[PDB]
Amino acid sequence: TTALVCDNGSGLVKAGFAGDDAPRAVFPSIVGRPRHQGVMVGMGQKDSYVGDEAQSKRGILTLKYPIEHGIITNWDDMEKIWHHTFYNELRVAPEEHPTLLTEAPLNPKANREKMTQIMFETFNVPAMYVAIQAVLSLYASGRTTGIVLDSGDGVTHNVPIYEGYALPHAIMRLDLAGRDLTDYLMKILTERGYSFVTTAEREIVRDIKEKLCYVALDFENEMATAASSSSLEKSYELPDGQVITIGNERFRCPETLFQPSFIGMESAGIHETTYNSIMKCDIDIRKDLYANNVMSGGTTMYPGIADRMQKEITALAPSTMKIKIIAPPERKYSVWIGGSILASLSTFQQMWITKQEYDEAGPSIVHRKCF
Amino acid sequence: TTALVCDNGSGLVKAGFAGDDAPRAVFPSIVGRPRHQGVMVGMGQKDSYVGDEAQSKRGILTLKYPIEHGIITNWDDMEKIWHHTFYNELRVAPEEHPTLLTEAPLNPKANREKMTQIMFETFNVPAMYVAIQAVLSLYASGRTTGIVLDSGDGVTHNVPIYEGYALPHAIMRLDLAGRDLTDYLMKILTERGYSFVTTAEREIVRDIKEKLCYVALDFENEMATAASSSSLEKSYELPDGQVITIGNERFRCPETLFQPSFIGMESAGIHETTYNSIMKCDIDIRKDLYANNVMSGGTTMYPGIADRMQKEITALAPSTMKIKIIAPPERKYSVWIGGSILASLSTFQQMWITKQEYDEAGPSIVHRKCF
Amino acid sequence: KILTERGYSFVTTAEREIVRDIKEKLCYVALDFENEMATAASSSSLEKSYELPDGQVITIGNERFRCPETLFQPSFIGMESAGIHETTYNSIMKCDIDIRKDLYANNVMSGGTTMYPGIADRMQKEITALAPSTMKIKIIAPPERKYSVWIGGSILASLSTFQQMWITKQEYDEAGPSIVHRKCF
Amino acid sequence: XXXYXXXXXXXXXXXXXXXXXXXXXXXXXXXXXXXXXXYXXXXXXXXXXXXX
Ligand SMILES: Nc1ncnc2c1ncn2[C@@H]1O[C@H](COP(=O)(O)OP(=O)(O)O)[C@@H](O)[C@H]1O
Ligand SMILES: Nc1ncnc2c1ncn2[C@@H]1O[C@H](COP(=O)(O)OP(=O)(O)O)[C@@H](O)[C@H]1O
Repeated sequence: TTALVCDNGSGLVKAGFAGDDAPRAVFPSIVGRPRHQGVMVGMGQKDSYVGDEAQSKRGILTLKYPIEHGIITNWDDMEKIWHHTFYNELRVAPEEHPTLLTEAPLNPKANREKMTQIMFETFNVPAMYVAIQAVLSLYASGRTTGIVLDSGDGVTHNVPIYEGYALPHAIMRLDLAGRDLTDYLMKILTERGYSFVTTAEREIVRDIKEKLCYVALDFENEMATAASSSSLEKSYELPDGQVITIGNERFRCPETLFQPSFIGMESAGIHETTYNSIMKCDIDIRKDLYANNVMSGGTTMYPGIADRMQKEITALAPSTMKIKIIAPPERKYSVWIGGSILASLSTFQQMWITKQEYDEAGPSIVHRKCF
Repeated sequence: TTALVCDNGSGLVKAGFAGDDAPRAVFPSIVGRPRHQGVMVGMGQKDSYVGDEAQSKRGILTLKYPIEHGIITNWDDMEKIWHHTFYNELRVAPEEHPTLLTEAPLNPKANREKMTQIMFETFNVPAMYVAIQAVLSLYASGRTTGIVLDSGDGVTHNVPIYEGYALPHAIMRLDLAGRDLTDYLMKILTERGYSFVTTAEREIVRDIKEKLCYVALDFENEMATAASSSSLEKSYELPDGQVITIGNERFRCPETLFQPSFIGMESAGIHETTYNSIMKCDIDIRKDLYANNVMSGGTTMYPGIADRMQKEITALAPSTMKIKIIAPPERKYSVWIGGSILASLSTFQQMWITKQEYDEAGPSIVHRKCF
Repeated sequence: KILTERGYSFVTTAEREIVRDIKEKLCYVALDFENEMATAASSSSLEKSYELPDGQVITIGNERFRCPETLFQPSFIGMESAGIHETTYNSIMKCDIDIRKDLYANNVMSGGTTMYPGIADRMQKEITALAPSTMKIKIIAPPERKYSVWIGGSILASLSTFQQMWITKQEYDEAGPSIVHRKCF
Repeated sequence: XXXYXXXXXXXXXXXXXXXXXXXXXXXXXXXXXXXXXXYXXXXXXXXXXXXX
């Protein structure tokens, strides 16, 4: 037989067998339900909808979002999603493979315990594992040491990994991910005051986040150009309906990462967090990390982040020593790709959970057995 | 006239005349500033805030913490604090008294030199002294020999003192104090995953550290009870808002002192450090110290430390010889109390710095003249 | 779109403003929706008789009290934002932890909708639902709320600091409308 | 959300935890590795006692 991996890194959800280059297909983890009396009697009433099916159907559906802050909000909804994904995309039965789970690090045990409990009981599945993002990120990026930044749909990360080991004290974990940024966007957008608030309306922004964003090289200087020029300003359509045209409101958005005033918090930002977390970690290693600096997924997609990051580190580093960062093309997929690699090696046969343990001891097994 | 002593042992800050039993009042050495546009125009804008005033005002203020690792971070802020303390609590003018300063031992000269420079120049004050914690600890505890452990807000100490003399080689000095422990606490707390990070949020923990902590008698056995029972688990409110209820997460915290893995370092811990530092010191004295063993301040407040400490020493000592430890009630105040005693004796009139020397020679004077 | 149930029916702007009077006179806040429906089945005291501003007497049932519930449930003209109260507690839970008690104490309402008798009570009922009951709750419902803003403006006008603060013609000469957005909130 | 999130999160996140942590296994191993006084002094007493 053969081995199968779910990505539940948030945003669209990624699933695929070991050794395929890329997951078969991918789904937002939107969940949505009707909003109005069902008045075509000819229609079959289905009360819950998920995935691109919903993405089409959206308008009378209204959304629930089953993961806040990387924490999965409502289990039975997940179970709906999960079941759908297996049967509809995968045409797969729980017995068929070991299955591998993808976790925010340093987050409450409950997600571990219920996830495993459900999936061994509700699904019945040969072998289970839950793995921390950064490990995959290294394996895919193939440098045994490193530090990773990956700010997905969900909670945003700093982990230094040294070759072959964790520094769990070193690690920083942040709820700054693009969704909340986007919801700040609206509080921007009312300046131009084309204005709409609901969940689907919020996801419409996601497209603009694809298309229209780019990273500020320098904030002051950008403001000076903002006074000078309109090339900074670009014209974009409603997905249907109007043309819309957007100024500094594009570039201002990512700066939140550097300055989370605009929705206001203190953690001194991605880069200062990173250098802080470095200065926690010990002295000699540091050069390697100055060399090996790695980024991935949802926010990183933006053009230019790596450059201003390097500018920031050149601010904070003693300039004397080499600095560079890695910005691979495929970052948003990176995790599941690494998961595939993770699946490949026979050592997990030593390492998987088996049904037997789940019989003989509880969810408690995990927290010893896995990281 | 009369003589006045500042405690700048970190945490709340303690100040009082010679011969009063306890300082008049005490202040955290928090410093904090605004975070948001000031939008009541009626309000007077003050840009910096300190003390219980801030402790009330906190929410829009954000904190700076002017002492790291017992090293005072930013001088002018200190000067703000210091000025406030004199005028607001003390109603005192710098001329009025000799003033006595309270120092982490074995730490960089700079704190000496600037502290004296400022306080003779910025304040103008009849006589100055800076004194090492352990001396006061003995005087208050009134046993001329000893070894002291006092792990305050700030950097954590071992000094054997023999009667009338220092063994500066003997001494061990550690950045393990309760603040950093508390910040580890959050990385615990996300297991239950009620989770908040900012400075004020971090200080909220301090209350729990008052209320909810107690010392592990035995770690394995405690885990066995943890499996058995919930009496280990207690229910506590938000300072306002929710009830919160906490398991082993309480007792696990102090173990860090015994095992600084959990935020990971090597120094083999309080007790093994102590016995190490003993085995440095010479052979005959040792029995006295086995008898005379003394502890104070912030961490020690916890019920039970002395007991497991004794358990540890009974591990490491040859059991043949007497062992005991002292655990006075008043330890957290102990230092300033001892300072009062220190102030009392006329010999400091022989011993104080005077303005004249500061005229005729620099800050350099101190480092000969004081310990 | 309610009123056509009784089906005395007119649509134009002035006709719409005629309703405003009824909103003055005839409205009151639902204490409990289910229980009110039960009383609606029981009683006509819930129902009151009112004239056209000129012309007919008109007499109105639950159609009065049903109206404010929209604030609590904006289905009836349908939207999602979970309503005044749930919005409020949401926006609280955004804001930070320690302050909250004060706001639980200090809760303030004004103007057009608030005029209705009873809002504060059901609001408090709602907060007692959503709050941990353990902690004090109250709301303020001053008499003068509809005027409140201009009154406060008068106070705002009084203090000399705006002399520091006003825009002057000079700036408008020397820089554009742009001045405002820095200078004011 | 007050219904949707809270129904799960208040209810279940009440009870969060039980384990004899593997991380604590790490701690135990490390402390064993770094009880210098235990290993070194046991070894030295053991050897040095024998004098021929
Ligand atoms: N074309 C794009 N440009 C920029 N950001 C995008 C694009 N497509 C998706 N994103 C963002 O990337 C994230 C996708 O989820 P993901 O990065 O997988 O999160 P997680 O790390 O939780 O798995 C979301 O924040 C989404 O809005
Ligand atoms: N009730 C309490 N229980 C336990 N610890 C406390 C309590 N109150 C304060 N502390 C801790 O004791 C320390 C107070 O500072 P202090 O001991 O004076 O430090 P220093 O030795 O630098 O003067 C801080 O670490 C504070 O968190």
